[PDB]
Amino acid sequence: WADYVLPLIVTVPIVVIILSVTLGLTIGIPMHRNKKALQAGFDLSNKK
Amino acid sequence: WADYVLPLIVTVPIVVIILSVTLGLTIGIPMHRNKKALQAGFDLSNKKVDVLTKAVGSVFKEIINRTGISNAPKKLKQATPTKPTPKTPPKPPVKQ
Amino acid sequence: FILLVLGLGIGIPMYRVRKLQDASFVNVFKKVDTLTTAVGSVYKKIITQT
Amino acid sequence: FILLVLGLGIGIPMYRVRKLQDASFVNVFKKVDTLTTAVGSVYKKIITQT
Repeated sequence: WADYVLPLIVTVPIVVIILSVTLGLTIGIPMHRNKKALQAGFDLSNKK
Repeated sequence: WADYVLPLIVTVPIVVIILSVTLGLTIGIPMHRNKKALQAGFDLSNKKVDVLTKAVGSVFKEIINRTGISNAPKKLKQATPTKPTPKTPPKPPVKQ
Repeated sequence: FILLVLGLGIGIPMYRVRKLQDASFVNVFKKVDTLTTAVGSVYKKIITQT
Repeated sequence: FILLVLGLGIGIPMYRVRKLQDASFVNVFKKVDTLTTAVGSVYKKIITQT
């Protein structure tokens, strides 16, 4: 081993950011779809 | 400044952990409650429809009985989802 | 900042979904209840008139 | 690990809620549709017999 702590301070936050953004998108995208499905379902219930 | 690099390596991950756990709990706790509310709401919808089906069935039965139309439609019985709300089997009491 | 945005980004819609769901169920229930009552009223009338 | 657990911890129930919601709506719709059809059948019978 060598000076590998110096890029670790660059790399760790970047991975966390990427993983956080992905987690956000993976949760965020379906949550919007669920909302729409729920609304549509209720709308349809009301129509029926 | 500049003495703080070694504690920054300790402190940053700890804050991230705390913030992540809090975020998890803040999102996680209501998601469980939403699920339960949704289920309850659907369960109640199903029950109400069932009550409606029984009411409509009763009125038809009486109309048929009074008009001599001796053939109540077999389909009103079928609308009553006799499906037993799957009783989520009560989580076995974790005997601590 | 990213964790804060993610928290607000998931937190805000989750609350909206709960409110929509609750409101929507109440509306369906009210309609079904009104219909049930109406059907009951017709029954009563049919029995009383026949 | 914490981010992974958080992802699974939110991700897994969100999927279950969607499936429950979809299934529940389908069930209510089917019941209402069956009731509507039944009510239509009685109408037809009343018109045909009277």
